[PDB]
Amino acid sequence: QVQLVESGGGVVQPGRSLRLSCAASGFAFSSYGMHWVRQAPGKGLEWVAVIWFDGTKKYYTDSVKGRFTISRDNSKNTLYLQMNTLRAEDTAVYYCARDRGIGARRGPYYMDVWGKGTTVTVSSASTKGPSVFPLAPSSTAALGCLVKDYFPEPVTVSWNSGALTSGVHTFPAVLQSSGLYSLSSVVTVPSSSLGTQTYICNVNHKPSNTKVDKRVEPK
Amino acid sequence: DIQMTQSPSSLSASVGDRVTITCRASQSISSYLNWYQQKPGKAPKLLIYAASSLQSGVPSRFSGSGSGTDFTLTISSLQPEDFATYYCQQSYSTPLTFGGGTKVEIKRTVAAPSVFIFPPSDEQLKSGTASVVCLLNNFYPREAKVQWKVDNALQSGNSQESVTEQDSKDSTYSLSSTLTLSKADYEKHKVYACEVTHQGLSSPVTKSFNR
Repeated sequence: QVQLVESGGGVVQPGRSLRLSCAASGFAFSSYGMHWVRQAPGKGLEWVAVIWFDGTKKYYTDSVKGRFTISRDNSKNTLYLQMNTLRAEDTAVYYCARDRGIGARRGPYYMDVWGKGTTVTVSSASTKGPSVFPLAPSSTAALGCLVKDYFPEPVTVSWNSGALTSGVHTFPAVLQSSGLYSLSSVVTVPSSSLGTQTYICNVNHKPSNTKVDKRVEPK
Repeated sequence: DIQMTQSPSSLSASVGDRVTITCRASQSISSYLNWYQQKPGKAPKLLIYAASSLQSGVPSRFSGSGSGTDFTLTISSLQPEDFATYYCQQSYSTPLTFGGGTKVEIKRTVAAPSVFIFPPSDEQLKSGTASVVCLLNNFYPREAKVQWKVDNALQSGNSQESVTEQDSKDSTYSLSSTLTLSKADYEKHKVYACEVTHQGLSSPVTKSFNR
């Protein structure tokens, strides 16, 4: 069974360093070229670097030259990416992938096996739990919760301890100019229901050990 | 560097439809082009290599053609598991470059958005910031325009929005737009309006409140 197991991602400040690992099993690792490919949030795929099967020839995208170093330990069947002098734009999910290559020179051919990715977040913000504000319904009615100013991702939002699921929309997080994230979760309910029915959004931000149950009422 | 231009960036289709995706290279790359499929939260999956060679195990409804600068990915009859994003990649010379991606989405009938506006809570106002939220709910197609007006001044640069993926049961979208103001600026004004443009609406729908 062919495997590429990744690790080493995390949340760091600009200028700091990270080292990613990609441990291979189930094939002749030392006979494959290996790539690093990254995907910033909501963006496309960007090639990062490649290393030849024997570790001699290496190539990099321009934006990581002199900062990132691709390497491999064939005795451990592991590929590495040393990421130094990190920038906010380096924030992405980082994938490793094997490439059998083509030709006597063994240039890249295609990437048929991929790791599942490891997440790198570069930010000068520090860990912070969110504030949960109500999105109160007024005069089929909509209500919700505004989960504002937290870092890092992720937060989880359920409604009424998981008992209320239909009509619920939990939006993707946005990154504010402050460096803190914010997201909203809304649910639609019949207008008649509001007078008696209770509504609580259950917010959990594990990186800060913040757990907030916020009840949303008409004002 | 070899730029790969992918078109269209997005498309809506139904099960059984034929789908054609185009990737254009800035210079000739011979047959060194690959196609990948990617679904949310998942690693890319190789579909076709060397322009026309099917990766082992990929269903035969996927096919690829072209050489030089023009390349095509074809799904002969779309299946439910084929709604995803597709990427092309030149493997001719470093730096290796991908296309911008093509998102294949589900086709459905037009549905106008139900629009709601939410004033900031008193709780948040004690913090010194005011967030105003406009909710556009369960609409199709995805393209919608949101305009914030405070005392009829168009707000620009102080709002952010995010959109859900298509709902599993009705294939609709939902959009939220958050207008962020300081408490002082929020207290200085009265009329807060969110105006929505959508093809399901014969004219823009405005939801508003007075502070």
